[PDB]
Amino acid sequence: GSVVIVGRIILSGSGSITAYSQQTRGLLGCIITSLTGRDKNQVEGEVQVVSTATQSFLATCVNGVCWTVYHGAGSKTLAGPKGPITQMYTNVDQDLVGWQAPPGARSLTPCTCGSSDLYLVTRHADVIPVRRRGDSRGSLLSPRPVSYLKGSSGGPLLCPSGHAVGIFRAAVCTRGVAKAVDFVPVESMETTMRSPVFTDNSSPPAVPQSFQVAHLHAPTGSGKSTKVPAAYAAQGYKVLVLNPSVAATLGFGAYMSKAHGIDPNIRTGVRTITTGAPVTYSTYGKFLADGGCSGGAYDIIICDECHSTDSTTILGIGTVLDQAETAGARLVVLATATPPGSVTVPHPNIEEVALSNTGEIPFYGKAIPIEAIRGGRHLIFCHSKKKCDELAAKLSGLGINAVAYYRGLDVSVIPTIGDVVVVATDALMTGYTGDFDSVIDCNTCVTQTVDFSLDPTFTIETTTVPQDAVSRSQRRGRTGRGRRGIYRFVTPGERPSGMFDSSVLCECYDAGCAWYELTPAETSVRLRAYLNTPGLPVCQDHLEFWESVFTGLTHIDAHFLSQTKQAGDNFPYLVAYQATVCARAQAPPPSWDQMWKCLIRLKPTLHGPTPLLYRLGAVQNEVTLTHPITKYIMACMSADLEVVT
Amino acid sequence: GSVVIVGRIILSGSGSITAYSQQTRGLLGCIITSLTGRDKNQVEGEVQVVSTATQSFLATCVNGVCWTVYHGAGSKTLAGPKGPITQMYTNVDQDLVGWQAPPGARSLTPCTCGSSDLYLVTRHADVIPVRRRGDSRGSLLSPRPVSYLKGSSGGPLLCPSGHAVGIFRAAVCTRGVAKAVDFVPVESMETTMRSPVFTDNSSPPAVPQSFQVAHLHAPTGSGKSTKVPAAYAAQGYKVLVLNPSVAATLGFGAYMSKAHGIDPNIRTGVRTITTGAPVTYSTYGKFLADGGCSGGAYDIIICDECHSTDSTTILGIGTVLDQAETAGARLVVLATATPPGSVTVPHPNIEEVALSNTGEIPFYGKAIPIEAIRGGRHLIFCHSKKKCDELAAKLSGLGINAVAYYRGLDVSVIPTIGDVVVVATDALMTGYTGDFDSVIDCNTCVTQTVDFSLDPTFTIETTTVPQDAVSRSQRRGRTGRGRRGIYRFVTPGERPSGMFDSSVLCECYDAGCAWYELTPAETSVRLRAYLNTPGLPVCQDHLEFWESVFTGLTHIDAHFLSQTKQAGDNFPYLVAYQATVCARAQAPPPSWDQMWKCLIRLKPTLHGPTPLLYRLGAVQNEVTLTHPITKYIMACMSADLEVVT
RNA sequence: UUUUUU
Ligand SMILES: [Zn+2]
Ligand SMILES: [Zn+2]
Repeated sequence: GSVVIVGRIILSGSGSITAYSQQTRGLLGCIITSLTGRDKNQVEGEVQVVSTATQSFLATCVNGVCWTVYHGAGSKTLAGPKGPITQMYTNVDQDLVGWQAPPGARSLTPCTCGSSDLYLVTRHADVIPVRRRGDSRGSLLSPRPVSYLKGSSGGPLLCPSGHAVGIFRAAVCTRGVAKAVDFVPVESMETTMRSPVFTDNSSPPAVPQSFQVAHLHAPTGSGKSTKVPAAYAAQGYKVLVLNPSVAATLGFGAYMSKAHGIDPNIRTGVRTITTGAPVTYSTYGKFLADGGCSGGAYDIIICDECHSTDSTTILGIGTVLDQAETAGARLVVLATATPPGSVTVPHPNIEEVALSNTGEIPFYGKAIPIEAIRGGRHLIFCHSKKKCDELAAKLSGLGINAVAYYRGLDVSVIPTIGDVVVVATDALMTGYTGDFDSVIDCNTCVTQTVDFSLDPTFTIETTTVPQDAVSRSQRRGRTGRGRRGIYRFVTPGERPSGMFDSSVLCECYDAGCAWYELTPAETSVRLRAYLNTPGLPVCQDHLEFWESVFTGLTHIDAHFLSQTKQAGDNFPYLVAYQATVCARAQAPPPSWDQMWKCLIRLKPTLHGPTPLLYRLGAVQNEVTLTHPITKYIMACMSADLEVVT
Repeated sequence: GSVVIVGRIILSGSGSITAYSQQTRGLLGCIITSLTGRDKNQVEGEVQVVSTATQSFLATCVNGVCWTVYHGAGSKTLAGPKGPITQMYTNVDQDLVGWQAPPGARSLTPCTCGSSDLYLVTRHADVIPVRRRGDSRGSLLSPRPVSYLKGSSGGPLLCPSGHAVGIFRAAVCTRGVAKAVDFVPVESMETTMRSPVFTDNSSPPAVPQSFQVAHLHAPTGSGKSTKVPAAYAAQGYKVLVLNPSVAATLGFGAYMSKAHGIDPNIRTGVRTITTGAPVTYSTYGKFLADGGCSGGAYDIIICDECHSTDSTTILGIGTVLDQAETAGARLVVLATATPPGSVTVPHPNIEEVALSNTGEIPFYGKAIPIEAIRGGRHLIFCHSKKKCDELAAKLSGLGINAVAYYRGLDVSVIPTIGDVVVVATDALMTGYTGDFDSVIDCNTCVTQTVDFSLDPTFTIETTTVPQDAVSRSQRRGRTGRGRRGIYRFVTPGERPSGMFDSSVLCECYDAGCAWYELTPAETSVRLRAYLNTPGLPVCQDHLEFWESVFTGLTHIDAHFLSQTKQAGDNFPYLVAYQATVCARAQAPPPSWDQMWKCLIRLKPTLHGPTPLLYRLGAVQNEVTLTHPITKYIMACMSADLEVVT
């Protein structure tokens, strides 16, 4: 749908800055106008109240452009007098997007006075005194609970003359109290306007004289991971190709031999092949296990699927960006078909068809007609292992050759020949190469998020959410490959691509400690390189916070760590560390859930309240907050934590 | 707006109990159908997924009636094939409402097998094993986070035979983990159906042979507080009339003396008069300070404005209910114009006009046309004092005779004749008597709620919310009294009447300890009598929990308590108690907000982190959780806390 | 925001 203007904040003419708001659209009008992208309302003022399906925030007009945050608006069109207006500017790096200001909209003029006395206008038309501190930061004269600032992103910071200094994007909090604000300065809007809206990164970058990082944006099947490195190799270059998937990485061996007559080296956890060829395929995980960049080994490093936001890819790419030049490379290529900000466009091979309530097989509130999947080879994406098992058991009950696939299972359970309805989670994508006659997509994803809940410390929460544009493109892309495909779906939308949660940063530190023998300080250097690099997925900068937390987690019980590592579940280090503190305190775990199985051996001996460090799931036992590590982590919580409102 | 069926949960018809969801309507259709109240979709199944504008939950058909929870549906109609269906049963006491089941709806059969193995069907078609343990309680075999049961209000609990045992209304939580569930049993549906559909409480109750608690539901202006007690008195009875407000109580006295020829006793903080007459007027607050019911003094006690959910009224009515019979009363009358479940209905003398965006005067997102208040006498309700000052300031500066009124101010500032526009908070309700040509209503108000946030204990927060039906009808009733009147409004709905927050219970214990020398045990007795009485406002039963908290708050500093009581702000006991702990620790208060003003003179001596007991506002200072009282309150948080989901 | 008891 489109972003919709549903009100405005009117600013005063002069003398003491004041504001009041007007609501011009209800809920029904917002939903309708969002669906059609056609809004015939007349626009007034320089600050608009805008809304999506589920969220409401602000947009500020400067220099004929209506500006807001990428994290709120994504890549969405704005509903306009003659239909949806396509974004004219999209700067994920700066968390900034802009549409051509509709007629009737007035702009603020960029500030030039250099005043540091600023005034933030909130979505409730409050005018809040702010003292400028940096190019992008200002302190609140009166700290306020972060909830006071909710929905105010996109709102203007004004100088005393009423000129635009920037737009609000996030609150800097101390234990949930906003003491400062982070904003996108006007200078950043200027820079965005005068960058060329069309940068072509569709051709393989040329190897430069001195080190550069370049982007390669090319459609799936265009040969980013095969044709491109083989071309480079032909020119005499040594090339390393990094990819998140073991199945994909192995697959490159055979394909390169027959397609380009190169027998590349192959590096994965499960299998290493050294031929001495000038092209090497590695997973990010194996690259990290190997210690990163070996000096002099490569001229070119291609980070394939560089849009991926799993911790391994992020930490691996950060390692490349920090180490490549010193290891002698001249070119780092960040390769993807779907860079941040990208949206899913129609595909000629793929017919897209909404599911209805007609059909014999219930599926996420809708239904799948049996004739749609009886005969042929089909893939159905579910959000969870349980739903896969269920659906597969049911389809099997109707004599449908159905198999469930997900993490844990071996790919051999999928027959590479003959009819079959595969019911899988996203684990399919990294574990199995191959396409289908149709894809049916629940359009949701299970994701992890951090909450700085202070009860006592933080919580890592798992929730089911609407899929983003990368998820949609990749699930859909399992059909229509050199064949006419069909894509069936529950919902038509897609969340904005190219952002990830702070919890993923937590995962990186965890992996560094657990698998890769990285001190938290070293993990930070790598993640800092990632964060400093334009054109990649973006995340709140909580590096100093997470580093501080892991830095305090000393003398882990090597035995428990071995067990969580082997067991293969999330946060092996944090889980092993809580188990360690428990055992040394001679106390029980937060629960006897499976997450804590490494403790069973001690079950009869462990008693009293849990010295809880943080929340990684439900806590059923009683809790004590007396442990020194709990107190240390609680102390870490007082750090500036920038969060979106 | 109506409740709208937006999907269904289809139950297995044989063998093991299973379920799946069918979604029949999107957000758009929902909003449209809610507004029109007409829904032509065929209805199928026994379990419906239902939504309003803000929330979604379940409804279950039993015995030809579609049942759900009052806390979800309020008194709302259901969208039906020929228009809105009004509720056939509205039982606020049991949190149960029912519509006559539409055509196509099947009904679950009542369970009469006594099976203790139950299955709860969730809004997501999950089937959850539950062990029955009481008439209305069941334990989860696998405790889950409360979030999991979100939106399952109204879902069925089934026995192994697929019969209906009851409907889910709330979770019983241990530190946020649902360990058991509260449900409305089918027996309550049975008793509901077997009591009359209509009842009349419009006439003053006859004095019964033996002690009875009775209800008087009669419109404002009908003489509930004057004509009624006069008539009782004329029959030879001694009457005590209790009312929340001093102004009201003094007003009735003066009136009764001239228009009903008797000089009533009067008991208020500011004015107490003993005339020896048979009728006495008192505030609930003075009645409490008097120690409650005095033996033999009254035949009849009229608890006027018994819908009121302020702590003084609730504790005062609970005291009447615990004490009256033993004190020799013959009759308690619970009198109100707006009992729980009531709604604001169209009023002949009142034309109701929605504000639009056309007007010179900005008002809560809309505007007031200057020609609607330029000549005459009008009343404007704002949610805060600030707004009242600011709107008065603007209006006067536009040539309109505008006056601001709210708590603290002299009532006389209101011209009793001649063109005026009064901008007021709800203080006008008790504080000033008299009509206006029209009322303009912001439709919101300020309320407090508790969050069991465990960070470390609980939080009381103040928020601005949409008004309820009591609020709407009361504000609207200030015009159209005998004459023609106009009611103008920002928004058209109203939240259900007759419910209050657990934070009010907290305030009752606070006032018990601060003002009335009640031990928490004694307060629990009076509150329990209130909660056990049918037909009064309802609240979650957290008496044991709150009693336990206050029981641990011993040896308060009398000086701090004297100051917080005198300053008139909420929770004087909790505030003075946190101050006591800080002062004795030489530690600062949570912040230097005015809430903590009693510590201002000690400021130079206070250092280090606040030993935080609970959160009553923003906490700016660092905190420690080591204090014994903090630890005691943290332990209180382990009690069963029943909460809606 | 209302309301009360000192
Ligand atoms: Zn300026
Ligand atoms: Zn039964």
